[PDB]
Amino acid sequence: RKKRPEDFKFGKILGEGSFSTVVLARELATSREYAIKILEKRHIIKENKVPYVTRERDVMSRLDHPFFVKLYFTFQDDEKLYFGLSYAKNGELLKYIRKIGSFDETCTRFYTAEIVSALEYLHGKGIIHRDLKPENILLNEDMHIQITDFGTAKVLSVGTAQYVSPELLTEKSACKSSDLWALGCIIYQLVAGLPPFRAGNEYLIFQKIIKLEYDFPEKFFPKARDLVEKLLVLDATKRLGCEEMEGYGPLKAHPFFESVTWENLHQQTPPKLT
Ligand SMILES: COc1cc2ncc3c(N)nc(-c4cncc(OC[C@@H](N)Cc5ccccc5)c4)cc3c2cc1OC
Repeated sequence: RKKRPEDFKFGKILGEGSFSTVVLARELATSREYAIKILEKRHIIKENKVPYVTRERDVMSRLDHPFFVKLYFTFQDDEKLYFGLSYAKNGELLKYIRKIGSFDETCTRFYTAEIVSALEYLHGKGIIHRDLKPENILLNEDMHIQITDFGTAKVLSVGTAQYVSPELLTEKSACKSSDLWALGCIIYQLVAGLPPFRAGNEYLIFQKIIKLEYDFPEKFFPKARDLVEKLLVLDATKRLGCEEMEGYGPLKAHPFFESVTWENLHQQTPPKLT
């Protein structure tokens, strides 16, 4: 039952990283399209990434939720590892952010809610993403979210500069509140069109993060602003959603989510992005 590279018609490259390439592939026997993550074993071994790639596969195996990528199969030849993943026809969220400039209130609320429910599921399994951002949040043919990129994910017993939490720059310590921080950055970015902390280089961005140096544009939705101010908290113990703040209940009960039906989000028809 183990699939082979010969079982597929490989097509365009969807994405490229340091340790992997993601390529569109049509399975010949079924006509099914998969997004196959291809990883060179030699490069992984040379850079000591074996624990990372092992963990990534193990994390993805545990995922059984509509707002996350699914791992359908794995195989390998002499050179390469192949992970068969969900194909998300509409690509990254970042692409839509840049195309329409910024989301209105309805689209912000709906897509924020989908990320919240996804994180609720993820954190309830004791798994932490650690690199949450619009580039890693895909959209399927129905325009529902599909979170991907589990290469730096952590299972409990630095990600991208702009979405890095203060505690990560202090104690070098990562937990659930790091994801919730990144959530606050994403909400801001959906409403404003750009992430909250921006500077000339990485050092200057890190400076702004630890000082909490960011401004809301005047037109920012008041209830969205109020939510962002409760996620972008320097003390990781005081952020909405975290265990010390009594979890996801209070987060979901925030006035910004007033009209949200949380129980069936993935079967609701997504609002048009205009
Ligand atoms: C039509 O457009 C697209 C459709 C797609 N469908 C399914 C996907 C899937 N299951 N996983 C990934 C994915 C898997 N590992 C890591 C990832 O990191 C994204 C970035 N940090 C940079 C990057 C890319 C590739 C490898 C490593 C890092 C992404 C991407 C896609 C995907 C991407 C598409 O366009 C970009």
